[PDB]
Amino acid sequence: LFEYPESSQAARVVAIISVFVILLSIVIFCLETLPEFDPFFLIETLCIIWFTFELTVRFDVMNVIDIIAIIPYFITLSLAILRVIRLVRVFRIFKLSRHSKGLQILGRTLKASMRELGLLIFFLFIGVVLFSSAVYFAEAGSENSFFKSIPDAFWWAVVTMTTVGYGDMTPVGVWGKIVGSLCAIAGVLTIALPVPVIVSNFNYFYHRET
Amino acid sequence: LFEYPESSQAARVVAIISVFVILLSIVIFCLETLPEFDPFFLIETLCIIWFTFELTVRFDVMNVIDIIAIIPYFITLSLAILRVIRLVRVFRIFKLSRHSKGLQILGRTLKASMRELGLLIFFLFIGVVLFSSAVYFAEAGSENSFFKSIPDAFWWAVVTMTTVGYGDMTPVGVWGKIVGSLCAIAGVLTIALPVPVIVSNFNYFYHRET
Amino acid sequence: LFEYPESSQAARVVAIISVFVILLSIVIFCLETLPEFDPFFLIETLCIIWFTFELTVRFDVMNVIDIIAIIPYFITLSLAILRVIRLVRVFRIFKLSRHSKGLQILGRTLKASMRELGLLIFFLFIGVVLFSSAVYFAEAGSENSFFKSIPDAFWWAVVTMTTVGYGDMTPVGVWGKIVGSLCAIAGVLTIALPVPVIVSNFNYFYHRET
Amino acid sequence: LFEYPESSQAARVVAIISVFVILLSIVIFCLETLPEFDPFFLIETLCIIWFTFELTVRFDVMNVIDIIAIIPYFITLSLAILRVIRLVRVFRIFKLSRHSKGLQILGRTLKASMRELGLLIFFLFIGVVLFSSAVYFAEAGSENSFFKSIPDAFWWAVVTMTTVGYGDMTPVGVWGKIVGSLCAIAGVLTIALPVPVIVSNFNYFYHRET
Amino acid sequence: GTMAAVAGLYGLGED
Ligand SMILES: [K+]
Ligand SMILES: [K+]
Repeated sequence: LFEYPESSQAARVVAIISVFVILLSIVIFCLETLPEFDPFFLIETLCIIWFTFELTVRFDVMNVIDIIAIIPYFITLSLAILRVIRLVRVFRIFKLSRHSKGLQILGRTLKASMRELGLLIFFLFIGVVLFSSAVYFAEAGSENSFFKSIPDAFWWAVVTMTTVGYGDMTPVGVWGKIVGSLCAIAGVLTIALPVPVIVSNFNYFYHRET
Repeated sequence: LFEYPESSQAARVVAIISVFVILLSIVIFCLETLPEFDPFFLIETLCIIWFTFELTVRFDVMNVIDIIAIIPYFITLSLAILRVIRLVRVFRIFKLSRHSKGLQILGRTLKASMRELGLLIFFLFIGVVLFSSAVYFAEAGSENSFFKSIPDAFWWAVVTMTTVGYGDMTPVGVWGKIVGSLCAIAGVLTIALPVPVIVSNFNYFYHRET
Repeated sequence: LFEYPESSQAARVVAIISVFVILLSIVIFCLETLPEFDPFFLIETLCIIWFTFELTVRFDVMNVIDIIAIIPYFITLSLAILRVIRLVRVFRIFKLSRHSKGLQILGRTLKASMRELGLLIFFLFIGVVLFSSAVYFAEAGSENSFFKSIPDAFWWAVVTMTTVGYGDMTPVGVWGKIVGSLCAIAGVLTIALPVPVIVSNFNYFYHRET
Repeated sequence: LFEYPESSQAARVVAIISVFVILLSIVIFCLETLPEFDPFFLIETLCIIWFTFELTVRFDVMNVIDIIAIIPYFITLSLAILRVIRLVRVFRIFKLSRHSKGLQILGRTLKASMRELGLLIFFLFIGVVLFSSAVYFAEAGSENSFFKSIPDAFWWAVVTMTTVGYGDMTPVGVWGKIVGSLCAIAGVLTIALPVPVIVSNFNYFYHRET
Repeated sequence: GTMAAVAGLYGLGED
């Protein structure tokens, strides 16, 4: 048989069934985590049974995603590894890439621009270390310093360079505010540079799709 | 008559009267909601009379907006349905599109790139689910965890992915701050990719307008 | 005379003196507002004498700025009009445009793209009114509603559309957070449309001057 | 010798050793600042011995960075100068530029675009002064003013112009919120204007290096 | 983006 990869009149209903099952599994995940809540386990078992059935029908990276989606359930049959498997259960969301034409374009854009992504993470790491050390040593003299240590300032440097915002910020001297202004400017610039190459690769793969 | 569709032969008086009545209705809406406050109903009835007269003399999406602008006033003549009709009264603001040549360019841009908006909402959905699950499972081990559940973290993931800012963020461990840094960078990238196609569509329609 | 426009050698030192006097007047302004504080008035009178001497040597918008720079000092020789004149004293900072070759490029960019700036302010007004009405009617049913009225929500809609961040946001229901996410994404899309035309013309003017 | 500046099979060993030593020095910095903490001084002495050996073997700007990386260690062998030297110790992070081909592209982009960087800092200074004085005089009439002085408003104007977010903003009147909305719009426009030439210079150097 | 700040590079929009 092996009609699944092709999209025929009898196959498109199978694709709709797979997309609905994936969305139902994601919903069961986000709902079973809720404080108000066995009945979820039955739906999760049905979803994993459909997943294993599709994988056996197909038995690249999408196959690795199909395997990773099923692995955590079979593992369940210190505490940190249990929380890690409960977290890696989320990877079921990536099976939408099998059906989504646009998500594959994003994956090809990421594979085609790993160097720019590494350059972006490098610039963020350099700016974070620099502005964290600067704001900490600016605050070192004041009594009851806002930043206990340079690593403590990493979160403030990250939220400032990305223009997310640290929220409350008042208990800070003039030098810390000057370093924060420079941090915001430099973070806007460093975020602004690698991005256009990635946007160009995405637009290229997208228009190649059409 | 049929003077309304063309703004010519001294029909500009009718167009300025329509724009003034629309702005007056919007102001009456925003002031009627004020805590300090019958006379507002009189001005609202006058604006509705002008709207229904313009529509009945005029007799596409613009006619649908002209109908929706006047339906809620007549519907008034579960409390949630009352709140919904009071909210849908706002749609009078879209009557300006008939007079604003630039707003129609925005409507043509939104129509030409519906796939772009869908891809953008899809990327935000995937990123919100992923980073919410990550930050929640990172916070699960702490006492008095800041995030009661994955759905509870959806708002934090949205405000971080868009670089709006969650505000206060202290009661969070190192792993949550790491996930938040990754969330800010990934939101930067995910909102940086579909948008330029929409900008190109808007720039093309704007140059076509002149 | 008339060496001021055509800078040469002796006319160059006059330009550096004018720039120093302008910066000194701005510093005297920002220091005169300080809580810790006659001596400031003497430096202000000296800067006003230099400004009036340059203006009388001069005898377009540049002369208008030169007039506005000295008007408040001579007006001083309800309380709200006094606060307004103390505010309009700040316009001395625009005297730098005569010496800053880049600031004139910014002024030509603003004059050459007024239609785009107005279209941007229009889109912001539309989005602010719409999302403010939405978030208010979403919060109306909750006890101790966060938003007393739609106008009260205008500041939240403005900081969300521009992604500045409202700060603490917890006392809000699910519908208000949904409207806030939609407001954030729509704010990305609105501001990011008009802007490229203002860049294109700014870049044109800049490189033409180059 | 001069074995360092080639790509010989022995040379990659020395390159990876220098990169690991630079990263270990940055780590020793960031952990020696920690509240929980001689053993760090031994690793610092080893990193400085390696840096001085690399410098004495090597013997522009790169040599100046290599000098600055080792100067603070030998300086130790008012308190404010001690804080300044402890801060300038961070410059070891810039030794990575010798190995990172992308960091040199960033340095060439900065050297080649000093003029627009100065224009951007100029626009930020102008907008900060203007909006700070505006929000201060708008808030001057309220009892218990949120802004004690125009300089006190500089941090708010900076975080708003860059859309980082001041945090809580409620104790402010209508006029201050209006000035804040204008500040957010103008800051987005003034930040966006000079970036694109910097991005174009960066992509030019990145493709010339390709 | 918001402050992702795309620098265009879509052929300047071809206009
Ligand atoms: K932002
Ligand atoms: K923000």
